[PDB]
Amino acid sequence: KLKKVLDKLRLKRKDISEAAETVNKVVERLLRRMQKRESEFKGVEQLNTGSYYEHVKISAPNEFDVMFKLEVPRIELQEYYETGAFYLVKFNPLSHFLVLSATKMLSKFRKIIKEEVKEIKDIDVSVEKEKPGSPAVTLLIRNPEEISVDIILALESKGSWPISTKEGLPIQGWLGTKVRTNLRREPFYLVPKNAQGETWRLSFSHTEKYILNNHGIEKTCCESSGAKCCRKECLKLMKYLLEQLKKEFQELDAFCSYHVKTAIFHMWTQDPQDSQWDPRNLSSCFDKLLAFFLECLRTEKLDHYFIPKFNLFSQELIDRKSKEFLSKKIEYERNNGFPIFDK
Amino acid sequence: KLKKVLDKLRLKRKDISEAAETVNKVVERLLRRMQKRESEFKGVEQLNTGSYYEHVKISAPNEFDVMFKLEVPRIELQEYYETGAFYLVKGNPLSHFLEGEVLSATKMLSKFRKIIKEEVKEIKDIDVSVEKEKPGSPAVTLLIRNPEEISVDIILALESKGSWPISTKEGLPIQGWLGTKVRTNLRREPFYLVPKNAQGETWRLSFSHTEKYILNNHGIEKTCCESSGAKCCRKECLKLMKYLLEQLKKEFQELDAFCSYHVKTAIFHMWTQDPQDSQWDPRNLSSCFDKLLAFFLECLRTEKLDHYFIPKFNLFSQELIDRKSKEFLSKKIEYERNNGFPIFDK
DNA sequence: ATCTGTACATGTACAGAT
DNA sequence: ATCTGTACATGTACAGAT
DNA sequence: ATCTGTACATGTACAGAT
DNA sequence: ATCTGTACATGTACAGAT
Ligand SMILES: Nc1ncnc2c1ncn2[C@@H]1O[C@H](COP(=O)(O)O[C@@H]2[C@H](O)[C@@H](COP(=O)(O)OP(=O)(O)OP(=O)(O)O)O[C@H]2n2cnc3c(=O)[nH]cnc32)[C@@H](O)[C@H]1O
Ligand SMILES: Nc1ncnc2c1ncn2[C@@H]1O[C@H](COP(=O)(O)OP(=O)(O)OP(=O)(O)O)[C@@H](O)[C@H]1O
Ligand SMILES: [Mg+2]
Ligand SMILES: [Mg+2]
Ligand SMILES: [Zn+2]
Ligand SMILES: [Zn+2]
Repeated sequence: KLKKVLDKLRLKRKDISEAAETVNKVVERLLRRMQKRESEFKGVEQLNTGSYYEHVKISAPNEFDVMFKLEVPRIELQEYYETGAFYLVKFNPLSHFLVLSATKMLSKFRKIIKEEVKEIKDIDVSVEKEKPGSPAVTLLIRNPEEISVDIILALESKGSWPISTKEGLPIQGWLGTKVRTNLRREPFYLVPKNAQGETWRLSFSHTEKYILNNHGIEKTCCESSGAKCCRKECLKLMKYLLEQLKKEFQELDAFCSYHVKTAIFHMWTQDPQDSQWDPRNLSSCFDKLLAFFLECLRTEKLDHYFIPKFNLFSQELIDRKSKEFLSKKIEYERNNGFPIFDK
Repeated sequence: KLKKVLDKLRLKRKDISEAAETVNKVVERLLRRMQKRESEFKGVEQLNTGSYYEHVKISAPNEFDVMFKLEVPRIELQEYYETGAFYLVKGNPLSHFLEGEVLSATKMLSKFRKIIKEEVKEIKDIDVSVEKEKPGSPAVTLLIRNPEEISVDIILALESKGSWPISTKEGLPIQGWLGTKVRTNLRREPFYLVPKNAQGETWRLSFSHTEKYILNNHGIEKTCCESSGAKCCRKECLKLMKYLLEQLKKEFQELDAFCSYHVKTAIFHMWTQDPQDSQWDPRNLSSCFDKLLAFFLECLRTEKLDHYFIPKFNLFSQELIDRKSKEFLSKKIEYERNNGFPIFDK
């Protein structure tokens, strides 16, 4: 049943092969351009992020997320109000972008990508119209199949993480205190998402990647000499329910996969043992994930896993009407064996 | 009962504090002297190894082990007669130690030793001499009188960043215990060659750095022994075994062939045999220690104790230790085992 | 003026002491 | 139970060198 | 600085065994 | 139906060469 949905959602080895080679062709060429041209983004290094690289992509290999991280010689951050996740960057190449303005830096970035994309004759690839706010430059590829690639510009800072994350990332009873201390020794990132035009947002896409691939309390969880768990299959099922519901109801435009990602990070923290995620219990795991997500909706409360004061379900960001709509549609599919999965 | 031996074995913070103060002064001075003039060992880097940095040093903080490791490219190893553990290494500053292509180990260790002895001669804050050279030892031992006697093994080590030698391919069998990602990463760490002998140009593989990692990341659960996880008795068992051997080794010179590396190796195998943290519950410390003794006894009797990292190397082979010596320790361990461990009260 | 090997500065797991 | 010294990892400053 | 080579993780695909 | 074993595929860390 739920197994059979997971069979349907599984990407195909050939589809992975074909899509990956076209995306890699494009992304390498853009990344060359930022380097072997004396631009403000020389030094930018590639970091792959998102569900395709976390092995939780469903249905088709048709969406890829790539960070072009750029190391910045220190530091000065100022928190935008007390939102937790938005910051003004203050303090050379980047002199053309002044306070370091996200909009002006993104526009140059965007302008380089668009130029280099006009110079692609090998692949059918366009630049999607800019979505205000959003930190991404989105490529639309078409080797028959439609594939979209998000090129995310990011700042890399090696200093300690901002104070708003001090109580974040609570993996101590799950992944433990050494894993946490080491993760927090990694750099943190800032992306040019706005709010207004000078604000950057914290990104922890590199930390979420590690956690998805290091998700057990036992070191052998999901390894060739360990037990398989069903944590990723539960994420996929929950991502699938929201994709089907969003595709049908335009009332759900304000929800996104990151809401599902954040909720299941919390669930994993509350149920740390690998046995609470035994494959033979895929049903009650998916069901307890649903119950948790409904508790989040009912209480209009879903805190950023790394930034606890930042409520992703705050009234300011999603209306109570949108949440009660989602809770009714979800409770429905739940109590009727998920008809939506058969579409 | 066994909880009380461990209390006796526990180090005292005051002793730790005074001992580490002097040791760090001396070591830092030797390391800085290695970085000066036209010194061949310039670039050498420091790596603290051994039981003190693993937190399984027992009774007193009176024996420290430090590698002075030196990176070298080129590599070109040649295994010494299928033994698994011993190798030949084939304006370069190490030029003075070549014997045509081949890096002589005793030549390097002499020049290393001459430098340490000179630096100890100029030390006047601390009472420290250099111990007479021991055959079959890559160390330059310092004896410090801190009033208290404290020895320091300065181990000279070559560092190589290439893949580990073929003889370790089937070694380090942690896949069911610490798992395969940890194994892959560990084997991406460099490996080390110390000048232990066999003749003056043979080096021995060293994995002190890997053993130090394993000692401090020893559980199947990532939270083993952490402040939000369960305590285990894996290190408490190793301590008790170190102590049984130490007590016995200082009464019976029938046991000079045996060393604490033997008990360290047997227990890496026990930790592989019994991966789960539940097989090392603190409340089953008697039975845990007991199975470890059973295991060590079988190794003595079958004379077989494979190097944890180099499987074809048998530390209990007949060419290394007599049947005589192994049977003598089998009786003495069996005796302690079945009479309440009277040696613990000495 | 800039560069850099060295050593300070920061943070925290570990485990002994209270 | 909390307090606390040592070890160790990684970031950063700077006297002396270029 | 840039790039290739190497190893093995995480996947998919499928047949023979259970 | 599920487990095991082998082939097949891409992603990623980093040593060594240039
Ligand atoms: N912080 C970020 N780090 C890296 N990439 C980011 C980040 N924030 C945004 N992006 C990328 O920009 C596009 C638009 O961003 P929005 O913030 O406007 O909306 C996000 C998006 O609509 C959705 C999920 O996107 P994603 O592709 O990352 O999903 P996935 O995990 O790879 O799985 P699937 O593709 O299979 O669904 O969630 C929104 N969102 C809100 N906050 C965050 C966040 O903190 N991190 C990531 N996404 C967030 C996006 O397409 C995104 O790629
Ligand atoms: N025979 C050996 N073969 C391989 N490695 C060895 C051998 N003897 C010692 N070593 C390595 O050198 C380290 C130091 O050895 P040493 O004899 O000081 O033991 P230890 O583990 O430090 O314990 P203790 O000092 O309490 O006896 C060991 O931890 C091990 O990594
Ligand atoms: Mg995505
Ligand atoms: Mg020692
Ligand atoms: Zn798992
Ligand atoms: Zn433990």
